[PDB]
Amino acid sequence: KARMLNRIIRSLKGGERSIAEELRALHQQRKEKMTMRILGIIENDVKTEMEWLQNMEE
Amino acid sequence: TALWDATRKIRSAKEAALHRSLSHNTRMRASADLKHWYEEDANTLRPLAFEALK
Amino acid sequence: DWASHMQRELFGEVDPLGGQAHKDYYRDVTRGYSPQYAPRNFANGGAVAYPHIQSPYEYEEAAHRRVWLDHDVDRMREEFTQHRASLRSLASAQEREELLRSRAAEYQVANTVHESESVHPIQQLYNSGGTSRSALKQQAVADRYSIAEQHSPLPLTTGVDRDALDEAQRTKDRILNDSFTAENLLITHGLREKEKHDFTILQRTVRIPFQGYDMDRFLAQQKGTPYGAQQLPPNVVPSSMEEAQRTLRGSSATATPLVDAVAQKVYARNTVVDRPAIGEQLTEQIINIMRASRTTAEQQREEERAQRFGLGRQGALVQDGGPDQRTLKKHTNDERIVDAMLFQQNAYRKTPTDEHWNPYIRRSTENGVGHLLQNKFDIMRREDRLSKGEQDL
Amino acid sequence: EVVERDAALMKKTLSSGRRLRHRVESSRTHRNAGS
Amino acid sequence: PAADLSRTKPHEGTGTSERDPYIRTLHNQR
Amino acid sequence: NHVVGRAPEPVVPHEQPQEVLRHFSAEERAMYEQHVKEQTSRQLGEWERAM
Amino acid sequence: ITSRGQFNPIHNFSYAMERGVRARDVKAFEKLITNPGPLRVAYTPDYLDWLHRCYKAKGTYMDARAVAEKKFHNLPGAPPPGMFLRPAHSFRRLAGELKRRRAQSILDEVARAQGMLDLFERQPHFPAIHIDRCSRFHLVELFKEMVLERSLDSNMIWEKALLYRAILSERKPSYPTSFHYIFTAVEDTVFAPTISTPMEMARSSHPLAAKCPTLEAYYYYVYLVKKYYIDNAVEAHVVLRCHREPNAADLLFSNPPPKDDTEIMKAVELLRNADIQRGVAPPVLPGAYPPIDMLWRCEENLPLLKVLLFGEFNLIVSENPFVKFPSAHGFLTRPYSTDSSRTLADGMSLANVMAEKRGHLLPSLPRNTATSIDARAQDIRRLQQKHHRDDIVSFQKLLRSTHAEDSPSAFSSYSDWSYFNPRAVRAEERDRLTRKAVEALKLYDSATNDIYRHSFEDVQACHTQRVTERDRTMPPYLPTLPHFVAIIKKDPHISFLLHIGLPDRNSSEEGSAKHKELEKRIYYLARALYHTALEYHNETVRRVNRQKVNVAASLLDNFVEQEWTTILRDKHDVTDVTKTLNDTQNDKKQLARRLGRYMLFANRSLDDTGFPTDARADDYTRWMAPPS
Amino acid sequence: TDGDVYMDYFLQLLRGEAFHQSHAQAGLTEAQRAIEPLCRAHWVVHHPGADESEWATARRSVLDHAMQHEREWWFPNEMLDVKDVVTGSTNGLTPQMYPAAVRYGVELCTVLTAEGKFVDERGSGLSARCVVNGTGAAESVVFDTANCNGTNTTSVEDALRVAHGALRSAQDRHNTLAAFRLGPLSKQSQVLLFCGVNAYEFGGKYARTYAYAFEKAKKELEATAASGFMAPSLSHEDTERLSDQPTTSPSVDRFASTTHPEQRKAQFVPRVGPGSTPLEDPAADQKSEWS
Amino acid sequence: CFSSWNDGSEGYEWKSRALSEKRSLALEFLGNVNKRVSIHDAIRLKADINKKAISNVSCPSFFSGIEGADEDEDQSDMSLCSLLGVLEGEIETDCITHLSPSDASLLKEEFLCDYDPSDTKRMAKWVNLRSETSDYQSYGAIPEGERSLWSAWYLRNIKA
Amino acid sequence: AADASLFDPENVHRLENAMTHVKQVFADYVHKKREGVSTEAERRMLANLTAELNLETQ
Repeated sequence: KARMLNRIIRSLKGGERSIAEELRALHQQRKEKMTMRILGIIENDVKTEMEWLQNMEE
Repeated sequence: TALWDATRKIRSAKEAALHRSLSHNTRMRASADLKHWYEEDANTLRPLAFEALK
Repeated sequence: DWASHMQRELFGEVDPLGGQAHKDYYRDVTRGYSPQYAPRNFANGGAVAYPHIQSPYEYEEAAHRRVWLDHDVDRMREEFTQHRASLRSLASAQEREELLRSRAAEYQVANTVHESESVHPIQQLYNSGGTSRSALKQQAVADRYSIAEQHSPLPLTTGVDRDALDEAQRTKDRILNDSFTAENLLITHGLREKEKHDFTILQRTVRIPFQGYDMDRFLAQQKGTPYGAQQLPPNVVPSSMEEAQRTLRGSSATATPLVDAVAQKVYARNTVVDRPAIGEQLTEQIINIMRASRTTAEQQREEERAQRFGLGRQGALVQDGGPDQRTLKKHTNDERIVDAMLFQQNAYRKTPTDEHWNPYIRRSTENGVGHLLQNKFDIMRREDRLSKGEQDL
Repeated sequence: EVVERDAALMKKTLSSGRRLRHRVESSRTHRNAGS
Repeated sequence: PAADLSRTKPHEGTGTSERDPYIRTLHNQR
Repeated sequence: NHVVGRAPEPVVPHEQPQEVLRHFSAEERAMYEQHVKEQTSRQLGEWERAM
Repeated sequence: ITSRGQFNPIHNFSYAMERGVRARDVKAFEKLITNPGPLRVAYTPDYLDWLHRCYKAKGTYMDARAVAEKKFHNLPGAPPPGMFLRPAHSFRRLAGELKRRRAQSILDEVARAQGMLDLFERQPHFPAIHIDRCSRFHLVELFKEMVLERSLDSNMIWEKALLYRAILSERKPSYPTSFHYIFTAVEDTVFAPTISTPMEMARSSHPLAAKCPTLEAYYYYVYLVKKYYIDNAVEAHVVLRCHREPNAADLLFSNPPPKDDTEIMKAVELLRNADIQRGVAPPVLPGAYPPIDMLWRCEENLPLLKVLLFGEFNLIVSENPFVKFPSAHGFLTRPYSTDSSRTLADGMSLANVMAEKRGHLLPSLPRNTATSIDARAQDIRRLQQKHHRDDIVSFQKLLRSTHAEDSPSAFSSYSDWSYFNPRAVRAEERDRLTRKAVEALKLYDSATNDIYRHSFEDVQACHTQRVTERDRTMPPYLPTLPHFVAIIKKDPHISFLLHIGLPDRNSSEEGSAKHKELEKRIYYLARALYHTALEYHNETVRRVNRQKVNVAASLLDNFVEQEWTTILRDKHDVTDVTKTLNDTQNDKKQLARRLGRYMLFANRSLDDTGFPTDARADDYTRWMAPPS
Repeated sequence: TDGDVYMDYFLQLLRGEAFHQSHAQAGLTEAQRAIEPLCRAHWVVHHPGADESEWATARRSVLDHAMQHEREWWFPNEMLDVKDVVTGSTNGLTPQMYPAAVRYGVELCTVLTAEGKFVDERGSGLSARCVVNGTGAAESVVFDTANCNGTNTTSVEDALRVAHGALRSAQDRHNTLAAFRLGPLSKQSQVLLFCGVNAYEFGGKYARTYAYAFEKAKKELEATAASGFMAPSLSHEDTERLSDQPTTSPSVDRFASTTHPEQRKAQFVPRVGPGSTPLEDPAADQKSEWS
Repeated sequence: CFSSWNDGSEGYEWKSRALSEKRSLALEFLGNVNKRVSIHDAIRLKADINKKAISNVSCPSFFSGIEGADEDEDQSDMSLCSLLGVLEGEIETDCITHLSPSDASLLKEEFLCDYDPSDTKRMAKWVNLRSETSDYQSYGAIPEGERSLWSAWYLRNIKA
Repeated sequence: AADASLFDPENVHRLENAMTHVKQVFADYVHKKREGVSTEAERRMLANLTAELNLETQ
């Protein structure tokens, strides 16, 4: 967070189009992060359910 | 070319004799198998070039 | 340059990698045990770009290929020792390099590598995402057996003996018969027409697809053929290194012959076991292990077949109410069911054409056209039509 | 009888066990010997 | 799970794909 | 505008995907590569001769 | 048969066992394992106790076999649990026992050869060997048998010998007692003041002085050892292989920072200041060297040859020099694929690579597709960078795991150890030995069914069930490669091309080339058909093998149709008389025309026998559809 | 135990060819050494009466030629060769695999090709060399004229004669190669078949059945030849006499209750064929055999 | 697929699997009496090793922006402070357009806000996220009439 | 405006179906990641499903 955001901000602050593409890339990264957290909660639920089912089978 | 033509004639004669036997036989025809038409093809019949000398 | 380096490595009497546990180099079992370049491609996704063997028959083909080429490698090694003597007598680096490149050109070592011939963008991507032709030229450790098969007569025996072919035929017949009787049991249960009924009831919810106003244009766009319509496949995540290596290893592990597998296993264990053996004792242990493995495999196959088809009596042999007391369950396999279906098919059948007295039965094309065919003229006509693509008469 | 005999003859090969292996201190410039 | 190497009647099929439908609606004549 | 006067995409009969190319052996892989190379070369040569 | 951690024996005590020699205690066993001659070998305690256990097991088996002979839980002479023993003086039993003896002899020879290769590969099982009880003849024989044979370069032998002497002298204090005898040869090694003669002249030299190369080269190698902390033969080999290349600043750069050149020069000068007194009582790369023929002929370099043999057969320690010289790994062995892509980061664009591969005759890569290609290429580079770290550590771990022990056929392989060994075997002789061992095992297993027999009543019940040709015999059309070759080559067009269609192979070189290509394609198609027939019952394998069949048949049919068109169009007749006399009788053109259309092998319905199927076309296509 | 080297063992190792090979033996590879007896036998059969000098003066040449060109015959074929003569018939070969073995052998010999050369002994010293595919045909026949002197006066008949001689030599070479390839398997199969008749349909209690079947097949073939090469009906419906139909012929009925219906059925429940026609016992007009 | 998730008749492959697994779990919980046993040491050890094996796995996910940030990784913490003076010469004299308030809020969220397990709970709450085992783990939620073979009690929470 | 596809119903039930499908595929992937069996099909299914899930999360 300290490196990527600072680097892109300071590099593309001068150019308006560069800052716009930086903003759209940041939006893409945020969407990827949200998808990753959805996958994380899905993974946790799957792990819990599968462990419970394995215990029931055992 | 002449030797190849003669060998072709010999093989065709043997295979034609096989075809005549298969078409005239009905007891084998009772078995609904196409295999018998290809089993003893014109390569494994009794007259063999590599057994000609013996 | 790469060809000269490969020829020098082939000349050398040492391992090109020095026995080092190098990445993306696989000690293939089919290719003897010499290392081969097997990079883990990520364009396809964590996939090792190396052939995956399927059959112990392919394993034996490779082994007998090495046996056949054993003559070539001996004379080739004699030539290699002559060339090494010439190199030792040589003292100039330029002369050594020129001799190496000339020998490489003569031995066709640069033909050992195989380049991906592709023009389609996706096919080009699947190979040039990672290791391109430059990487193929660089990591191109050659093999003496590869050079031998570059110029050698092609073997025809395939190395499978009479016993191996007998076992292969027996297991092929067993698998085919078991699959056929399983399918007949499924049909007798009637789940096939249940599938047809499910398709019929699924057709209610369907709707007419959109073939497009220009149907040819729409079909081409779906195929991705027109200009600019190419869509790259999704970038699948690569697997773990352990899984990627494990699939490739198991490919050959499940294709190894029983004798070789047990011999390798016992020789590996002999160092660690508390009672090591040497010579005749090891041979006896190998023979006993092989016999036990064979009989256990036979027992396991018979037991799994019996379990799947419900073979054997259901409990006590001598019951008060008769020795035959079967309890049929819905949609379950049973020996009585199999016997009944076989009886219905061929109760008093003397020939397959027993009921062919009537033309309607005789001309049926369910089983095949073998009975319908009766002369070589018709057979040749049918095969010609099939080869030309037109419908068989 | 044959099943029992085969099991008795094959149990030792099925369970062979392990033995302790002697370890030698690996020197940087050579390999130490032993007796 | 349609079985392989199976002889089907000409009026129907396994149903795996379009080329092998459950019920063949196309005639085999000319 | 950019497609005028260009050869059609060379289509090799019985093109195979990676799922079966991995099962293809080394000699089989060499045969497949030789086949696709010959097909592409002959199709491009035919188009050049026609043009 | 050898694994990565095998313990192939090197001693033959079967002769002593058959003559009655029995080692009773540890002293007796050591006296057995002693070698009373040249080339003494030191072992490891684990190898020694393994050999002792093997010897005890051999003794117990020999006495059990003697007990069985006297009789002539279960002794070796006992039958299998469900078999019976034939009379001793019977033809079947005698042949079976002869096969047993042959197979066991072959297995013993294979084990001895594997042990010899293991010993000369310098594996950890044999920590060291010594040549103290060796003469000049034995030393020269060892030199010729190992160093000269396995060395492509003559000058590299001199470099290796001088480096071995330098590193041994530098590491002299840290050595066991048995390594003292080589220092006598180290001191006896003679060098020539070659540079002294030009200064005196300002160039007559003694032949004995010319035989030894020089002393400044030895000083240069001492400088190299001081610079790169050389302490073993593997690192000596690496730094000697990759020091002539003009990259030693970075290629040979060690992981620890190398010592300062001024410090190394000071050390070399102090060593020379001591050496001049002893004799009375950054250096450039070394120059030319006298020939190795002079090396092994003259005895002036005899101590140098002895120390070269000592260094070649010692100083081999199981450690990877790449942890010390990380950059030299790429030069010594093939670099990693990820590192190859990192080096060729300046590969321009993947779209440009595709364009240059496709050529100018095709449309120039629509922009959206080019952008997608570039994005995918960058993603692949990112994946390679991410997985490079994990792949290296995981690959090493998997080799030394319980899975390798469980399935040694695939995971376990010789010459796959973590450490580097410059004298590793080519893995071809070991493959041949494994082949001999497995064929001996097959012969022994064949003989074990001949030694013993089944019950007479069992074979009687077996014979009551007769074998009939109708349904109790294997079909004559079992799938074999010659079986699938014959059906293809008996085709009229194939036979025509093979015999008379193509130009004569012996007369025409291009005819020979065409014949070779035709045979190659025919063999490919036949092999594909054979594999398909063998794996016919397995659905997925059948599908992929049928795809192989399609490819091979398409290739063969393309070649056949090309050749047929060429032989039809090659109407090279100078005069009309030649045309008329060719048409007068059956010539090649008319015989080719009489055959008719050539049926393509791709459009055929062969299945499991090479014969056209009796099933309908729809069923056959459903069976031979490409896998999903 | 004392550490003494065995004199007999040392002498045996010294005399063994393994440690130090002779120069002549060093040239031959392992495969050539393994196939040397077969090549020597096939050489002495073509050169009736051969001494060690004349065999050894060309052993290397014949072995190199055999390995380079005709490798298939000499190289051990697991399907064909036998390891042990004593147990080749019993363990080496099995009754089920014998027809498969002979079919494999004949197909392999059919596809394998041999070579033969002839030199004219009259007039010009022209020579011809030709290859034979094993079916009797030839893939390549050529003449060498470099050895011929400066005459070029030979006629067509001389070239035809030398080509015929080369063809005869190639045919004899291929026949001998096939004989050497198929010899041991054929002999082991012969002894196996001769001594295992009791494990067959033509040996023991069923030999009489086989002979009766053979005689009746001969009679039926003669009858078919008499009756216009059209076989008599499987069920003897064309026989004029009820005493001429065989006992095994399908003409004789087997149903119980040959009079009362509803009991002349093969299975438990009566069945119908295509549509609703009867199946258990058809009528004469129903069992039409058109075409 | 995107078109296989809309509420309709498409997605049969996973819809039938979901219904079948729900019914199988219900039948195992209700009818299967063999799986009513007091646990012992073997069961405890097997459960422990299964839990460890399940835990050691990780979810596969590849994201272009995340990997692009990871490529840069760490360069320097005082780099921003050093470059402030460097950009003082140029960027200050150059006009800079103000960002959208939504983007300003996004920057504030990305820096100040950190992911929390409470946030994960809220994310799993604003979606229904009905657990496959919630009904079986609840207390006294299974009526006697509804615990039958053909009673569709496990499907009661399905809503279009 | 009248385009039906334009409306894009933003209802959580599509996300629910996506979650159920990815849960099933993830459970199969985890189960196959235990017995040393290739997961190429599971990974490509996950790639497609997570692309469509990224669209849904956007």
